[PDB]
Amino acid sequence: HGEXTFTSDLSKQMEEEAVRLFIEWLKNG
Amino acid sequence: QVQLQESGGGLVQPGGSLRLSCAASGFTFSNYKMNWVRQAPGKGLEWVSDISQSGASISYTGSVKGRFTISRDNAKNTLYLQMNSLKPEDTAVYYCARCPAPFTRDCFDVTSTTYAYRGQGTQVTVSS
Amino acid sequence: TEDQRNEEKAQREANKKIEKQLQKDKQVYRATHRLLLLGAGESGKNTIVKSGIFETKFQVDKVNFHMFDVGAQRDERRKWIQCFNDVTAIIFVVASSSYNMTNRLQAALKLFDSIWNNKWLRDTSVILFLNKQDLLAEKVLAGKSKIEDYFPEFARYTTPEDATPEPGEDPRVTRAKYFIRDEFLRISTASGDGRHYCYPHFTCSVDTENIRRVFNDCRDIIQRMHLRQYELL
Amino acid sequence: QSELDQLRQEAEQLKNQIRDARKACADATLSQITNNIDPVGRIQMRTRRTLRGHLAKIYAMHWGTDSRLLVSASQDGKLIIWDSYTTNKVHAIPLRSSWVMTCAYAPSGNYVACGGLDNICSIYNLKTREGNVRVSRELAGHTGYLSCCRFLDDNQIVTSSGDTTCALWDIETGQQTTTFTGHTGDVMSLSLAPDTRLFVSGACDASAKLWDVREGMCRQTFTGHESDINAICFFPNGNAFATGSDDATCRLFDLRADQELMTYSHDNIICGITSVSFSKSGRLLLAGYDDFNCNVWDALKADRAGVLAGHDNRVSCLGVTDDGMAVATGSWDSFLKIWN
Amino acid sequence: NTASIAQARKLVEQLKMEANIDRIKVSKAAADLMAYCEAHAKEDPLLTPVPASENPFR
Amino acid sequence: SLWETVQKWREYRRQCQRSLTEDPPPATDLFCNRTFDEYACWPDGEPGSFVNVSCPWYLPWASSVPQGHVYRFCTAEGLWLQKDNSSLPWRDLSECEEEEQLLFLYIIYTVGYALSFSALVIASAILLGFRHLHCTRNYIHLNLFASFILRALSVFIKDAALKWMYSTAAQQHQWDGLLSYQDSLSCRLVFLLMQYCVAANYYWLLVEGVYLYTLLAFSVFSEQWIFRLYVSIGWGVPLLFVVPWGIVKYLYEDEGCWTRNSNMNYWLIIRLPILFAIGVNFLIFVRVICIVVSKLKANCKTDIKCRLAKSTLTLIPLLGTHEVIFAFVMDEHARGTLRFIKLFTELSFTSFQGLMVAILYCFVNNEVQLEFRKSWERWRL
Repeated sequence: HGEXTFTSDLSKQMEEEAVRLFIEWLKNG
Repeated sequence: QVQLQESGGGLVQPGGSLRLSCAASGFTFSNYKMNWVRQAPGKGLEWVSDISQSGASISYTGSVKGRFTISRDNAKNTLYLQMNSLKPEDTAVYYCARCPAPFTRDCFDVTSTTYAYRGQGTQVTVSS
Repeated sequence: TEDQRNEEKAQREANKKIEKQLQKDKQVYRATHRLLLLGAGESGKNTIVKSGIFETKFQVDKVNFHMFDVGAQRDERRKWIQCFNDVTAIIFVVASSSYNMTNRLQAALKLFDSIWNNKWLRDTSVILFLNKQDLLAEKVLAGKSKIEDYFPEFARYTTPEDATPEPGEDPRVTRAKYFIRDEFLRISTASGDGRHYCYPHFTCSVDTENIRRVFNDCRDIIQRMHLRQYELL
Repeated sequence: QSELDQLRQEAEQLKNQIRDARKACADATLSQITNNIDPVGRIQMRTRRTLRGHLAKIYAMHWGTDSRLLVSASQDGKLIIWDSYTTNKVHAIPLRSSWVMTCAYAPSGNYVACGGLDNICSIYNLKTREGNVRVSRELAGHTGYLSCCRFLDDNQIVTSSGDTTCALWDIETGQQTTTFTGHTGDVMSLSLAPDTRLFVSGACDASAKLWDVREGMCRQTFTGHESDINAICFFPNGNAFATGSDDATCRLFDLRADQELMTYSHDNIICGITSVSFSKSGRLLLAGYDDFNCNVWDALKADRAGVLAGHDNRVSCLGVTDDGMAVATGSWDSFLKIWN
Repeated sequence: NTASIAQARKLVEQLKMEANIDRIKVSKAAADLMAYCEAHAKEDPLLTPVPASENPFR
Repeated sequence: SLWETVQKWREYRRQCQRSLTEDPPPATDLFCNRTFDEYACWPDGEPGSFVNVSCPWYLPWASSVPQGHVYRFCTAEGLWLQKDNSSLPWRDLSECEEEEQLLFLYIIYTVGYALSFSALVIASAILLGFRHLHCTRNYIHLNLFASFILRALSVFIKDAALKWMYSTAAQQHQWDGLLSYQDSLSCRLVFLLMQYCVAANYYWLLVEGVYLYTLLAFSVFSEQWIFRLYVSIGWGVPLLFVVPWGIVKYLYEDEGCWTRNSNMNYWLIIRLPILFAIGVNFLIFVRVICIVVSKLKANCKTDIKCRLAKSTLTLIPLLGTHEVIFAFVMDEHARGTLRFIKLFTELSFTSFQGLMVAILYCFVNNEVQLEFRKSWERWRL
């Protein structure tokens, strides 16, 4: 259904953004 | 009480004209739908014509259509049946019947063998 | 108040037992369709069937039908007709061939009109049985009796396009049948408004499909009511 | 016929004489005598109970003499005796004929009677010898539907029928002992006098007749209504009665003055009355209507006092308890409501 | 017909029987009704709503 | 995943610490002051020359790209070129370096679900308040209203939980705290409840359709018996595939608070029954429209089309047949703009479906308006 798929897509995007930001955190210290 | 007198019936030649009047008393005339019924000699009662409360909706039986006209005067509490072309088959006692209830479209028992709110009737004889 | 509590418990038990019986009574009542068989005694109504009221129970397609006809009652109907406001349908039986012998068909027409416009019957559908077609056929074919004598409209009337006459049926017979049907239909359509409906049927008193016609008309009535409740119709 | 014509002329003369006698006895009207009486004010009655359990519409109900138990008749072929105090069902009698139009509770409380389109008044004994309510007696003399029935006592009951007659029955022998004839229309209702020596009946000829129970003759005939009379009820005094008619009016008739006392009508009311009943004191006239409401009327004045506006369909019956505590209304929505 | 003449005779007989009765004045009957309503006002629960203490339905 | 990268980076840091303990230069006093940077581990290179170090493998993309190497230049004195006008080690990470639609969708269905929830609680109050409206049809409508309300509430709760799952404090604990809201069991039950509410709403739309299709063409039945069966179908049946889905998610693929459908086979445990309900309800819709058009034909032509359109439009929210348009467009195949249109139409129609159902079956209902008029009339008297 639509809700499931939308939540999965949003969670995947948020996971990728969090990974990128954590990598950015390592650069600063 | 609810009382109805018919007048004007009498002997008339075939093809002649006659007028029936119905004097009503004991009820509000304008709230009721009126009827005309006749009883042929030795045979049952048959509905002839009726007129609505305001005098707008008028219906006739097929046999008299185009010959009889029904009229009411609310001010004078009088019902009329003007006759134009009589036939020997029109010989019957003509009763002025009233619908049982006011402000009602339906009208059930005006042709019953024993029905109140119906006058004594006037005899119309057509012969030569 | 111990005796009061005991009698209250007994009363509550009796009420529970009565309601338990009333549940199954309700189940039986809702599964049954009630029909008022109304018509003149000379209209073939009695032959269709085979105290002030007679009851006959017949089951069609595992559906229970309860049809009541009028017994020892006076001809004044405006009071006891109100008892049948909640019936599934009123089966009206009319003698089609009796258009000359008293204007009997005109009296049936007036009775149908007063039924249609009664305030308490405004939600009740009418299954119309224009009975005695095998007599109307011979009446029209013989030509000794003219419908135009009692209904001047029959001169200018033309057979409707949607007519579906049976094979081997004379055009005059079909025109007479459809004129008689259209009189009742003209009464029906004046004040229908979708609250109740009429189901004309050309019928003979010996027809074996009459129960099937009643079943189909009742099923249509129930479906229309259910669709009205959902505001689909 | 000259004989018929002269008989009708003589009847007209007698009617005229009665009319002038009644006019001579009409020195003043009840409305202009009760001017100085203070109005009853606004009567605000509330629904105290709602009895549910009937599958179809209710035609009749009748209070018990104890003002607690009432019986109701429904077109689903059920007689239910209710305990109005606790709303519990005491009995649920299945009816042989589903088309019941009247029900009566015996003053002794040991019997109920019902009848309808089957033309039969069936007597059930509530004080069952074995435990189950059964048919005690079937009265099968009428040739028209029963519209009302009232016990005079055990072993005596008066019924009104659609064959334009009222009858008095002996329940033990199941035979009519007296037949009351004279009405030209269906007799729709009857009301017993408090002493049970007389009873009035309203018929579909727009007339009401006062009968002598001991002597089957008719004593007085009351006119003034314009359409069928659906309901009738004695004044608690016993010297007057009220009628409900399809002409959307209620009227009060005095026995000794032999004429109408006053009319209870409103311009906004255009529907007939199905049931009438007086309060314990007779100061209020309660009338059920086709427009789903009950109107409470000042009896001595013409003022409408209040309205009972709870029912969702036609109000078919109402009755007031013997002690005057509560009024119950049956309706075509299959509910009985108790009002205080 | 014999049926109609018989019912006409019955109607005439009934009207004769009802015509010869004694009728009191309408004012007197109204006064008696007013007196009964006044003398029983305090015994009518519907006229004067009794408090909930002695109502079996409140 | 953030978690796996966290342990990969910490094991890389442990390896760097071990290598610093076993430093290749035994403190020659000429080697560069090698330090363990937070991003990459660099040893002591030759003083006065640039040193190239491969980018660390814990990066999700640089693991498969060993070509990108971070080059740092060290002076003969052990120092590095100043960065940002400060004494900071030199670093060159350019060699291994590497939303609006979803926000709009979120706004749209949040607004729609809020309006639907408000209208549905008002409609439930109206239907329950009037005693004359109590019937099997209205009981099933009330159950459908409750299912829609529960779905909207679950959507609000899961959106809040998604916000909590990625709050700045929440990700803060991810690499150092090691315990956050994601590891909590309450986050799993939030999305399990969301799945159950969605399935229950779909099966209550199916129950609406089945009850209508039993009223039409299916004779008579024990009304009290079927109502219990209908309640069981509406509520209990979704438990028969949501709970096994939860068990499968717990045993296998237990990560991300059960929010991501990495394995579509496990995601088929919930989609297939919902698709079956949608298909059966679409067949019921077809049959009911056929019955309606036959009834209209039995009774002008241009008025028939308008009446048929009004009935079909009104029947769509009650049966939820708008899902049939994109129901068979599978997740695995929807990509690009097709996926966006599918998600947009589904979310926007479902969010406002509760509002439309409430309006159509409570507010414009003839019986409800009649009850309101009667109640107003009683107030005047």
